[PDB]
Amino acid sequence: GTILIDLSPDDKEFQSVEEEMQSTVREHRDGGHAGGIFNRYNILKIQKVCNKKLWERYTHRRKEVSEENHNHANERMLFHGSPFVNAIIHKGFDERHAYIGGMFGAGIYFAENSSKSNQYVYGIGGGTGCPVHKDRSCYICHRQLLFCRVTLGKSFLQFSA
Amino acid sequence: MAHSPPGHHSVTGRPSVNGLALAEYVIYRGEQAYPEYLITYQIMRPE
Ligand SMILES: O=c1[nH]c(-c2ccc3n[nH]cc3c2)nc2ccccc12
Ligand SMILES: [Zn+2]
Repeated sequence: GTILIDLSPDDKEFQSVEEEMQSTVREHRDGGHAGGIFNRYNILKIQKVCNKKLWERYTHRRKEVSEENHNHANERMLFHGSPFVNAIIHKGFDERHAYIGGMFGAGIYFAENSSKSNQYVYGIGGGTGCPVHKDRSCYICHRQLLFCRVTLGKSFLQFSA
Repeated sequence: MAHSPPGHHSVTGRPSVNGLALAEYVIYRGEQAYPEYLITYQIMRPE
């Protein structure tokens, strides 16, 4: 059911998504070990992910959450990096996409910083880096991130390092 | 997957040491996210 629509770099939608990606790069405490050393990206393509069934699944749950939270979904746009981005775009998010060992328990993790999600593109801790060169700081190989619509509802605030 | 804390739909991990970090978030139901954009990119070597 999934189709991917290329956005033109001249489209305001491409531009606003690129700006979110670039502007939320930060330095990481690992000195770049997991995600590589960089201050910015070269954006090669942005595609809209269109799947009617997955969208209806999302909006159904959004309404449930909203009705439990004074008509407030608390919807955000957040990054997700994963080795399974191709499965996610076809089948949606589920338990197979959870970070079992994450700091806040076994769930599906999203970031405001695009560079945080970039650390997970090749697996936990960057895994072994890119398939071709085994380099977590590869400047050649093409990477993919998702920019996702996420319903937080009533969110439990955890202060942490 | 775990459950959310009772009475909550998600967890917000607020950064409390690194003053430059933004928040991270966890959901426990796959239906609470839709992957709207697929972005293909390279990281760029700093000059
Ligand atoms: O984008 C993220 N992906 C992941 C991620 C994605 C898929 C995984 N499979 N197994 C571990 C995973 C972690 N973790 C994060 C943690 C904090 C902030 C963002 C992310
Ligand atoms: Zn490579």
